[PDB]
Amino acid sequence: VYGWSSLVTSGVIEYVDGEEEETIMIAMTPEDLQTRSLNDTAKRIKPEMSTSSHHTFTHCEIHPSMILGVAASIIPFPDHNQSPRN
Amino acid sequence: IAFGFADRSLPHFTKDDFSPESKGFVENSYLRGLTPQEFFFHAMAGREGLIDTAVKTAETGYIQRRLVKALEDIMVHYDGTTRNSLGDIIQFLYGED
Amino acid sequence: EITHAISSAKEQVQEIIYKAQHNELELKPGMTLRESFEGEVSRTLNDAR
Amino acid sequence: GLVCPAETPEGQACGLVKNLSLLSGISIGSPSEPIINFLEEWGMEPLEDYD
Amino acid sequence: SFRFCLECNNMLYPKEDKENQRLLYSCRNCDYTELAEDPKVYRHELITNIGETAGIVDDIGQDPTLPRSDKECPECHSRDCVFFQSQQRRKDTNMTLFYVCLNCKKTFRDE
Ligand SMILES: [Zn+2]
Ligand SMILES: [Zn+2]
Repeated sequence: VYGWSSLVTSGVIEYVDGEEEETIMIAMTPEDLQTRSLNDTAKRIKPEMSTSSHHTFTHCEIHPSMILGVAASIIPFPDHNQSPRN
Repeated sequence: IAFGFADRSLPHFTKDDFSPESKGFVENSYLRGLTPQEFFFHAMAGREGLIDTAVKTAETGYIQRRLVKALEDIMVHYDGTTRNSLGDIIQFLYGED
Repeated sequence: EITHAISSAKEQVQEIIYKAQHNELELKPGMTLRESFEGEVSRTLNDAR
Repeated sequence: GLVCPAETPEGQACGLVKNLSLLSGISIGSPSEPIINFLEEWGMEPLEDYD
Repeated sequence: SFRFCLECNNMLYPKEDKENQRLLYSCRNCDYTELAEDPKVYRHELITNIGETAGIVDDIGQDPTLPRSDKECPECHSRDCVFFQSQQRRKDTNMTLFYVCLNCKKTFRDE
């Protein structure tokens, strides 16, 4: 059976703890891996990412929404609220 | 936002990044929605505010209780003076008027 | 207009960073360079908001 | 990514009781002997001959 | 700085011989004494700056967390280098940066 352990042992997904995170570079989304060359007021503003001419990413987040817990995963659109309300 | 990691607020930023987005500036509004870094920074600020309120209310309650215990037995008499339970005069006239 | 104001503020913050990184930032009396830079950046961001 | 930032109990338990993030895990524990053998195989030098 | 005993492997301290009017270094874990060639005994300066680059390593190039700049290297004329502020954490440490080139493996300032 090809499952999560198969993904881990194939060298495409790896576990990192809090102390290892000190020494890695992480991208929020796969779209951040490739630098683009728009002008829509409806969407949010992504970080400029202009401190370095080029970025050498070592890992990419599976999905940012996974940083929440079980209780917070029930809130619809938690990014549109004040944190004390959450 | 302090550098919780090694010279960076989050692992997604390079070392020594003093740009506004790197240290906790939320360009987007609540209507637009917050990026994950902005969401985390907002959560940090909210938690700090909750802790500060929770300690401030207790400190104020203790101060108020002590103040009430201090001035419990002060009463204005019929001659206009303000005396304690022992009869000692605190003010010769309440509020000087 | 809001986007233009925010972009101008970010450019001003970048200019402040460049001035600080070359020892070309004026030092407020009785307080060090790093906290002066942080105070200037915070004032700029608050004015932008 | 390890604990939930949004949630915390209200009151004196705030900041002391946490819930793990939705993908977090706890290490079980592994013997260190294979690690030592792998290190020694790859040119590691002990402290005895360390100047 | 200071010297060690030649056979005691112990700590040497300055002292005077008045039969010769001279300064020597002696060990009371032993009886050996040697000629001190410097009348200097102690240094203390209140203004200190050393500790700017600190522990730079030849392996700093493969660090992925460091930002990479496009500054032209002085002698090898490369257009690829990393930069970082001073490693000293003193309260009045300057924010001037050090640039390490990934080609010639050396550091340079922004002057
Ligand atoms: Zn000796
Ligand atoms: Zn070079």
